[PDB]
Amino acid sequence: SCIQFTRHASDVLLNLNRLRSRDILTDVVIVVSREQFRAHKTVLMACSGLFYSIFTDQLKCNLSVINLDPEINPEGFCILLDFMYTSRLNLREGNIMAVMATAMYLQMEHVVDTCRKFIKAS
Amino acid sequence: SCIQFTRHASDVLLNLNRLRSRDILTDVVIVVSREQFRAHKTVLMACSGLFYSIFTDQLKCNLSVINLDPEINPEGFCILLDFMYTSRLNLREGNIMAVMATAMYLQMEHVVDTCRKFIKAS
Amino acid sequence: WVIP
Amino acid sequence: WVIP
Ligand SMILES: O=C1Cc2cc(Nc3cc(Cl)ncc3Cl)ccc2N1
Ligand SMILES: O=C1Cc2cc(Nc3cc(Cl)ncc3Cl)ccc2N1
Ligand SMILES: [Cl-]
Ligand SMILES: [Cl-]
Repeated sequence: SCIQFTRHASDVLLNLNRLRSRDILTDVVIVVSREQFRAHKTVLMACSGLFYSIFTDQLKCNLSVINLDPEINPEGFCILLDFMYTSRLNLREGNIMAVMATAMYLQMEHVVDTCRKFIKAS
Repeated sequence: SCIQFTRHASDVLLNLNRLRSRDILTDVVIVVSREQFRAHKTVLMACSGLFYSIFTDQLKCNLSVINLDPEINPEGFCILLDFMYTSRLNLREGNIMAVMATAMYLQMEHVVDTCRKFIKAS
Repeated sequence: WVIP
Repeated sequence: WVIP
């Protein structure tokens, strides 16, 4: 018999993104080639099958630095990290291949699905 | 020119609640009288003006235990912690007064607003 | 607020 | 997915 506040989840994600922009309570650095991205482990796990697996591992859960596979493109990662914290995906002709490959590696099934749809259309 | 995934924020909150239920990456214990509640500091901050203030404080941000005011009712807190992680509020005739008082203390303005509306109706 |  |  609960009542529900429609905008609650969106408002929570918006505040988590504000904490990220101000580098508040970030507890991990994701290294992608020469580039570094600060984030919250819980948000990464909630969005990605790969980070979920990494941070539930009894040894990796305690790492402050995670290095991604050298094939991962920093821009594709940046676009996906922004999507994790906003629900908005900056999908463009020039980045779609790198975004799909990064989403497949990160195990972000809904992003992979829309990339496959957008590629098929063109 | 971004695209948006409508269910993303809700899916993120659902996974954060699953992490809470399994006690994964919880980094704080909230003590309310004899009762203890494990949670994620970032989620508490995203939902509550009080926790936002506590965990942005250069000294309190590092505490693993937070003790609430002894007037706070553990059931009212439990109902509000559930709302933080689900968007669902278990508001009942028998708990509305304790929920409103706890929401005022935690600075959860939308919960305070619905409690004032439900009380006014009766 | 809604009835979910 | 939608146009926001
Ligand atoms: O495409 C995706 C997105 C995703 C997210 C998560 N994260 C969780 C899943 C569960 Cl069941 N509980 C808690 C968490 Cl944080 C796992 C796999 C995938 N695949
Ligand atoms: O009723 C409420 C809910 C709430 C949440 C937060 N938390 C934040 C606010 C901002 Cl601007 N950036 C980041 C965070 Cl985590 C503060 C005050 C209140 N009042
Ligand atoms: Cl996804
Ligand atoms: Cl609220």
